[PDB]
Amino acid sequence: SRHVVICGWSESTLECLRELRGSEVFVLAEDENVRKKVLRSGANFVHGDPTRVSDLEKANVRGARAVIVDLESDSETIHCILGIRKIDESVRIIAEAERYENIEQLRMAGADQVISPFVISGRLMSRSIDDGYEAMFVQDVLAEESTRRMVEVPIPEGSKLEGVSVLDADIHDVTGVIIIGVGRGDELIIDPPRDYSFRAGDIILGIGKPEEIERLKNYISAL
Ligand SMILES: [Ba+2]
Ligand SMILES: [Ba+2]
Ligand SMILES: [Ba+2]
Ligand SMILES: [Ba+2]
Repeated sequence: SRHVVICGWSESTLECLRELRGSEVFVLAEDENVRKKVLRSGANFVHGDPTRVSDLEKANVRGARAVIVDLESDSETIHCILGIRKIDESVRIIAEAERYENIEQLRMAGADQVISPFVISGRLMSRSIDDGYEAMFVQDVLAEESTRRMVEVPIPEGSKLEGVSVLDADIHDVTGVIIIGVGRGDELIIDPPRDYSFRAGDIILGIGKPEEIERLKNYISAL
């Protein structure tokens, strides 16, 4: 119920374990060099072929909290996702796509969230030739968290901000957090209009220093 299955092993999935409890994580892989590394990392190892439905079942993908898929090829990545969806239609699947062409192929396979790090890396490479300021921000906010970080803060039922305009909310002046967007119902609205009214269940996506984030957390609370 709480457990997370990881199909494949890479520096990404390793970094994924940084923020996850390790005894809740089952890593599904065939290779024995991977087994040593998984155990060394304090996570659980399940021997099998992630492109095989039989082994996917054995990994208890059925009731999983989420399944993370990064395999050696976008081909294997796509086949693993297809196999999961034969087992559980509703299970949350997060997958890493290597080639841009295949991002949409991962979605049509049932990936709930796709991440394409080579596409991101490549853009930043070419764009950092003449001006490196976009890359500096990405490194600080999305990687190292030197100063600030992105944050998703949910809006509770008893929230003082319910129904309030984003202009009247003035989240930047109060909190200090730059508001990127607000999502709900698996739909992300970026840079909402001034007349936008907050609803409960809405999630606020923003960027800010640690203190600025606590103030945003504080600002959204019981009436
Ligand atoms: Ba890969
Ligand atoms: Ba091969
Ligand atoms: Ba320059
Ligand atoms: Ba850190």
